[PDB]
Amino acid sequence: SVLKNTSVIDKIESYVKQYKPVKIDASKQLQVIESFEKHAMTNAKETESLVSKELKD
Amino acid sequence: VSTLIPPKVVSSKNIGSAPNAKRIANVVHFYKSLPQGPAPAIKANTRLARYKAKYFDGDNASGKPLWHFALGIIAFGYSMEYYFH
Repeated sequence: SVLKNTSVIDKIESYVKQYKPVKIDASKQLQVIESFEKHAMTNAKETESLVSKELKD
Repeated sequence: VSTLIPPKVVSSKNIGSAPNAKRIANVVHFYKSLPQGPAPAIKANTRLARYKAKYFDGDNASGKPLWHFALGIIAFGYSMEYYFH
């Protein structure tokens, strides 16, 4: 309204609303996460079991 | 770069390779050790052993333990001179 003859505030708001999703998120971590978790968990479990066995020994 | 498991690498090597070797020597040393001074086996007596476990035993280890040999050899040698001289 402060721009009385903008003649583009309609167009600018149109582009703004139509650009509500410029793009999407990228949560592509769905098997890389699983593999990293598997490797880390197996290694850490081996470490913890080894530590407990060392404590017992 | 990204996430990893810096601590979980204790799998590839246990801490202290030299301490591990020392502890492995320690396990064999302490385990294969007598409970409390076990396996003494001190007493013995058979003709001469009745003298060995008694006179060569370290309970006294004084001067008379050797001097018994001198007294005995003197007993033998006096008869040796008697039969000889």
